[PDB]
Amino acid sequence: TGLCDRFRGFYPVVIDVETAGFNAKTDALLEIAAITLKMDEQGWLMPDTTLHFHVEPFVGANLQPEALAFNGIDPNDPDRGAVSEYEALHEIFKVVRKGIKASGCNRAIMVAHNANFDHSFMMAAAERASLKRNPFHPFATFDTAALAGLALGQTVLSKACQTAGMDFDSTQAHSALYDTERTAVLFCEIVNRWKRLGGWPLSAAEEV
Amino acid sequence: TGLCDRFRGFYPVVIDVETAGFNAKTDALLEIAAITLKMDEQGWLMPDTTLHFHVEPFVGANLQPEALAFNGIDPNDPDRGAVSEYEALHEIFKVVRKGIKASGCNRAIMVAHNANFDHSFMMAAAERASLKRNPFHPFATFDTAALAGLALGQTVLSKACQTAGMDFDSTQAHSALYDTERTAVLFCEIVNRWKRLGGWPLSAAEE
Ligand SMILES: [Co+2]
Ligand SMILES: [Mg+2]
Ligand SMILES: [Mg+2]
Repeated sequence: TGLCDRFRGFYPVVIDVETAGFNAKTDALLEIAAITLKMDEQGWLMPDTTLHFHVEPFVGANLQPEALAFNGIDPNDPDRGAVSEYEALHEIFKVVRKGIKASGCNRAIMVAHNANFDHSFMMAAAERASLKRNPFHPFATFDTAALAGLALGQTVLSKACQTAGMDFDSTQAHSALYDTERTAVLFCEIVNRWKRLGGWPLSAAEEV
Repeated sequence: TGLCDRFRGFYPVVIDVETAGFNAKTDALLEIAAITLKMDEQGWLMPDTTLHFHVEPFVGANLQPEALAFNGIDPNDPDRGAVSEYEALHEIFKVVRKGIKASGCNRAIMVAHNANFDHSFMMAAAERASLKRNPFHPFATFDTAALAGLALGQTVLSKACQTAGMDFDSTQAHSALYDTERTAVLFCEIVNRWKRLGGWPLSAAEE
């Protein structure tokens, strides 16, 4: 049916984040990717709009060396094409509000791998940027680590995609955009496979 | 069909908490329940061991009157048979570790509704109590809100249970033990139906 019927009004948005640490309050946000979803007329789920940004560290932001050493990001590189947290989120929020309205959903829910990590950073940044009318649910998320745990028996993203028959280039694992895309395809695959096997809608199982 | 094979070695333990606020760092833990799971020979999932505790507020803990008014808990009632965070968690960890070894798993993962909330409160209590060798994964969880969203198109615990054909008594919604048992049955129902519809194991579909 309609996307608005699938998750009780929740407009699922796949989000990934790269950072300069583990602490959403103190550490900088360096990258964020966003992929909205849409359902065709037969009720199949698929990626809709894709956004991605290199993000400037907020003034007073801490930068953990090990974080940089891990994700390989150097915030001081002038060729980053980085934008402010406000600019990135404002563009993502705009697209999301559009989708919510167009789809007849009541609000957005973040889809992410170990979602709380990405949720905490995005929400913190939005707060720093004084963003109004944050379309996202304040604490609800769709953790694909848990979903993949159920659907595929794997909780690590790369193994989940592999087990799902998807490609995964560890070469791009530190890229917010790449992770977001793989996670969007993964999530869509998990949901669609549920419908395919007659798990959805709930009346399908008996109508045979 | 082994539990240790179902979630790449993760030992799913259902957990629910009742609190005196929204902040895990500052607010008191008041209730905690724990339900380990087990798989039969055919690989069906079901509740195993059940634990439940009323918890003493750690000394120096804040207590939001809004929270107390909501959950109906009176931490000052001497008849609530409370125990320290150490007592409670130490007992759960003991039971959990035994389950992990007996099932051949390697680590425990918390199963909770909006799991981050309970995870953060349990982990914070564990730190306050200086518990050693916490068997739970430090950030991974199985949020039943998201799983029910997938399996049942519902994210609210009560509505998710109803949609799944389970009973839900609002009268008991403020009890950690009750929420934990309902959530455990929900999680099992979700895992079991995925298997029964041919979703698991992965090879089943082509058989
Ligand atoms: Co660059
Ligand atoms: Mg990530
Ligand atoms: Mg709860």
